[PDB]
Amino acid sequence: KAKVKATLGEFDLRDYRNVEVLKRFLSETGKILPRRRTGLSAKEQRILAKTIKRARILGLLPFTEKLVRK
Amino acid sequence: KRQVASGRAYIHASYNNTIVTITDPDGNPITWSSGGVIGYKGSRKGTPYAAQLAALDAAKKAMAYGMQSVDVIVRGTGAGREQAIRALQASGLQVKSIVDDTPVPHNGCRPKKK
Amino acid sequence: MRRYEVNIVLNPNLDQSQLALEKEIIQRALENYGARVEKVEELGLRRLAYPIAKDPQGYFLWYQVEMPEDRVNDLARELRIRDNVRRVMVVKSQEPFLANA
Amino acid sequence: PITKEEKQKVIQEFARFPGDTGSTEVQVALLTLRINRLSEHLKVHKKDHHSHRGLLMMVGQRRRLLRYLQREDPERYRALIEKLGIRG
Amino acid sequence: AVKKFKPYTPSRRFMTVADFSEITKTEPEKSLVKPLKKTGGRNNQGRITVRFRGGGHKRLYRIIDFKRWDKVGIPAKVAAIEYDPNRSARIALLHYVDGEKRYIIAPDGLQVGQQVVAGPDAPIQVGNALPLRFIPVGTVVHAVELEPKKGAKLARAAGTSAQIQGREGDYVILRLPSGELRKVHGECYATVGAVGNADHKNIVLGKAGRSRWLGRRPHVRGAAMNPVDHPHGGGEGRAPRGRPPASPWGWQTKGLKTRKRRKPSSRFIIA
RNA sequence: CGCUCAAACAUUAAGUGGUGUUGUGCCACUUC
RNA sequence: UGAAAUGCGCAGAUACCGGGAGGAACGCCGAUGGCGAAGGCAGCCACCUGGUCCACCCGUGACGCUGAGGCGCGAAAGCGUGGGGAGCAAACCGGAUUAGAUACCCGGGUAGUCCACGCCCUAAACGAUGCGCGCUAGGUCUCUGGGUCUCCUGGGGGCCGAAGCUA
Repeated sequence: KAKVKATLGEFDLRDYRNVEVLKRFLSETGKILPRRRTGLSAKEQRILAKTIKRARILGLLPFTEKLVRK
Repeated sequence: KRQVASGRAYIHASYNNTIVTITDPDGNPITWSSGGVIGYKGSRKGTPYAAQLAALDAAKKAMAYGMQSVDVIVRGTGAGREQAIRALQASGLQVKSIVDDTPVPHNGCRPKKK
Repeated sequence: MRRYEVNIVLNPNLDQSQLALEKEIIQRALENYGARVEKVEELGLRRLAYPIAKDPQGYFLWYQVEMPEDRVNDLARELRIRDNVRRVMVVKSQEPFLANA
Repeated sequence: PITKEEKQKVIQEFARFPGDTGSTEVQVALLTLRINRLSEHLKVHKKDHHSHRGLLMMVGQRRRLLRYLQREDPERYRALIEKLGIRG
Repeated sequence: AVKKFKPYTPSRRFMTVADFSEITKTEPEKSLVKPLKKTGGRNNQGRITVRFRGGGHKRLYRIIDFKRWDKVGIPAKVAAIEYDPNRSARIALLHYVDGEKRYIIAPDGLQVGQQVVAGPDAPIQVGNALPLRFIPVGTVVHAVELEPKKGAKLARAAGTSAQIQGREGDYVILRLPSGELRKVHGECYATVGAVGNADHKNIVLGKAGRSRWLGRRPHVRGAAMNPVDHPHGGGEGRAPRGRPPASPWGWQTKGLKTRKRRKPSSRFIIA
């Protein structure tokens, strides 16, 4: 389909406060998108996950959303 | 309990039965059906046709309660899964919106010997 | 002496007399264990992502200080006691790692 | 950890000539700080066996360097062993 | 933890005694308003209401500030972790800058020289005493009141404590040194932290004597006696219980509940 | 019709047991 | 559950909403991946800490390698003392199966699994490959560090194969 990273701008992937930004890797499922959807790299991928959970404890990034229509 | 408009049906699909419940927009069971509210016993209850009959039964009694518009939230993985919803189409009850909220742990309690 | 990004959340369902009575206890608290307040932001109430304490709102604070590390724990410890202080997360501050530079 | 500036304090008091950061002196003295630094840690961190591995390794290396520094020039060794209060 | 012994003698290849490394090099109890005479091997009529007592060691009671509210917000620098021969725990002779000196059960985590104090404005900090309303949920806490202005009397044994489960109404829920989830009025005082000498349970008396020094007399078994004395009276060979195991007064002895049905305190306890 | 038994018989290459079914009183394991 | 039965349920169960207690374990990331001497190691936060890698060619100046004995670490089960106990669970009882079923399958179930402290010191403790160093074509995938970089240069994990080795 498309690359998430290739829809945004220049963003520090360590500010666990920019929800709008981070949330875009969260999936309409609440699951930390796999590598082959976000289009990240090794290094990058892990610290992204870092500041993810870091912000999930701040009620900022949803843990899980029951799937929509089915 | 009272005759109301909106609502919400709950598909609990096991593997040796499947159950559901009509419940007011608050979350409290108005009516409910299963594989045994169908008569079929044992394994029969793991059946889609049993599920059709379940949903039909469930929703059926809702329409006797003035029920019309109902949301949907299902859990499990029973052979009557989708079927418990597709019966809820030819039910006359507006499937206002269907949703899946099957329980799934971040992995914690160690599982039975299977 | 090290750089940290202390985080906090507040009970959203309260005024500004008790709220400006609350922030002062984090102040008094910090200065107790030598915390040197730097660039402090405040994003107040916030439509939370999952219900905490049954209220989907939480008044966010955010600090960033230089302080003695061997007491960085006992700073956080202190912070949580207030029953109106819901969330507290101390972390060590770090450089902007770039993404899509 | 060990402050880089209180680390230079070490080389300074052990450098057998400015511009020196390799003399077995500076090396022994070094490991010692790391040793005792690590010794103390494990004192109240007894469970940390992992870390004890190192405590042996840093010691071996120090005991080795001390072998040579004694085997080559004895007089200098005597002065060191005392400054560091070792060999007990 | 505890001092063992080489077996230079039987009843001494098991018997251990606590390492009083916690005691603040102190023997003389504060002769001050602290130690007063103590006695009584049996009840007021010259009778016996508790088999097997006496033979003590001649003891002085140590007055203990349990209420601790008559001195709110008056800081008292700790002075002494003392031995007290009337509890599972040590005592802590504290001194207030008010001059006057008192005594408090020695909690776990008590060094000598803490700025401990009573009252609610006091920091929820080990050794500090305050009403539960101010102590957050989960906080461990000893020497607990039961009804306001009445005094502590819960969790006062070595290493015993109560945890706070939550608030409900004007009461707070405690999981007692037993797991009894009971409500207790908020305005009741406590003492943040658990109790000291927790390491005491692991003692082993060792010999008869040690028992006696305590005052516990030799307790003679039921079936050792005669049909005249005790229900188990058969004594006809090491012979079994007639059934069902029972007290020297007849009441069954295993699993017979005895708390009175309708003590008005039931409505204040769960499980 | 259901229930217990000692045989004739049937299932297997064979054995064993089981069982099937009549008669009677009321697929498993093994082949030196 | 292959079908059931024991089991549980008009004591109002199953399913559902809300509140609380409790324990253990960390979904997605997450992997052909990382680290560790080995055993082994996954929420996150902090502190304490070992090892390790690259660049600079600055420092000492053969101070190295191995290593009987000794010393320490050492999955799991197990053992002592105390705490803890939701889930799982030998043993244990029950249902079925079976000629029999101490088993497979199912319902229930205790020690244990978890914590501290101590002991235990075993193993398909497996790469079934002791360690250190020099030498002998390359291709490709990945992890990681440096370098103006469709490329070289170190380190680590795989596959394929020069030479050679091999029963």
